[PDB]
Amino acid sequence: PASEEEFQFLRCQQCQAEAKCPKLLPCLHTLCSGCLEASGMQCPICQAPWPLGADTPALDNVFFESLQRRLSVYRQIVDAQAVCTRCKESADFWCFECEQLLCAKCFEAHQWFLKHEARPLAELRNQSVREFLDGTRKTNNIFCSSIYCRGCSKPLCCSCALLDSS
Amino acid sequence: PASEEEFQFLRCQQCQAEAKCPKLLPCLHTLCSGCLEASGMQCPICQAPWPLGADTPALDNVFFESLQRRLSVYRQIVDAQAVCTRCKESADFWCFECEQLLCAKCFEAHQWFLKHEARPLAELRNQSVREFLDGTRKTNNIFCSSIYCRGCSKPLCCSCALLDSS
Repeated sequence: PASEEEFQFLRCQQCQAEAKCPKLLPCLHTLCSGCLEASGMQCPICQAPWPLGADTPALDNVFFESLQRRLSVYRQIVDAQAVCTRCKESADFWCFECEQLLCAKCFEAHQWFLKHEARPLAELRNQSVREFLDGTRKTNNIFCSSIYCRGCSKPLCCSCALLDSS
Repeated sequence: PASEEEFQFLRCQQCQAEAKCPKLLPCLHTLCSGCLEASGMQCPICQAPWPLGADTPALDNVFFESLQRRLSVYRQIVDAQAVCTRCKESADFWCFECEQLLCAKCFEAHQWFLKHEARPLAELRNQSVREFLDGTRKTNNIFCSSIYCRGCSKPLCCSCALLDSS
């Protein structure tokens, strides 16, 4: 399994992320990428350590999709698509062209902001970089209501400067 | 000519750059990308408006290769390779794997800093994004003596914060 090694690089749990440690975050402190996953980013409930189940490997909660959006921010600035890593990731059935979201409402929000960051099927198959460059230059949009952040719920080029910690 | 349109996007003159205007620069003010090309970035000589010839379309001067390095910074953070745009760009004969430099000494410097940002032939042919992601995560190096800047002549993740204007 060639592309299977892409996540074995970190033994990721049904997710994909190239950076083992973000140099900055909207949360309190920079730590191992799994630290904010081991315990919810902003969830004060006893479910924050996901004793009942984690959302990123399988949809569990809307607030725990904050982790999904956190990973999706990095995948938006530069996309380490899990589909190329794992074409079986299409089991979600690809409701929309943007990755690292679920329940169709984060997708609908990316649409509301006309800020899809769509990874087309041609991009999912990893055969081109022209569309990648297009999406990259589009990372800085000129419309609103640059890339989404749930805390403020608005496009922000890098909410790391905000330190939202919603 | 499919890939020929990539530079016709801006009618570029024997060069490649996706951003028609950098949102920030090490120079004085943000302007059209051609403004700093019409007149040298830091050259006070009467040759700054390249009446004798421009360096970016064809090697003319070492100080005018500051433009080459400026474009190469953007192409390093995200690479709009002219080779995919124009496979004839290999006429340089590909002395080394990094693009947007000449005279082999900027290349030797990228090597000195163990900071090649090499675009392998597999990447030149535009068939993969895994090596791109590798080089991207390597954009932030852990060695020195992150990406080169001639003014200080040292790796800088974004010399825009420095406003070098050497």
